[PDB]
Amino acid sequence: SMEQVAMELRLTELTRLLRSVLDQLQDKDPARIFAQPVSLKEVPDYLDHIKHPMDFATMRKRLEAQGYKNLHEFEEDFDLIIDNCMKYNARDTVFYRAAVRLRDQGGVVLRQARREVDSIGLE
Ligand SMILES: CNc1cc2c(cc1[N+](=O)[O-])n(C)c(=O)n2C
Repeated sequence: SMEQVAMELRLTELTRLLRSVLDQLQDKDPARIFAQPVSLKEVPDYLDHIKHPMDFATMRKRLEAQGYKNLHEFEEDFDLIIDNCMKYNARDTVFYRAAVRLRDQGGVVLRQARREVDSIGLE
């Protein structure tokens, strides 16, 4: 149906916007601390602590499968990256502090993204 095609176009447009957002967020992580899943070789007990691991590569895979239906779902995964890190690592660590900085700098990007999704009507 034409309605189905229209819905699919909207999702493709949302995916394009979220791709730009993801690239911008990842730019705020120049150390690439959040680029890949936390290694279970370097951190053997990680899954005893963190029940829902997340990272930018995993988000990008979901993104390109058009697996984010709205901005909220995308933000939930971004928040997991940050929140997991601030639980596993102590305040004095380079890991915790990277998550704080990514959260702060990312908030700016996500604030305008919400405005764009609403205004253009992508969900
Ligand atoms: C980039 N590498 C990395 C990233 C981590 C991490 C451990 C490593 N590691 O290599 O051992 N932990 C515990 C963590 O929370 N993050 C975000």
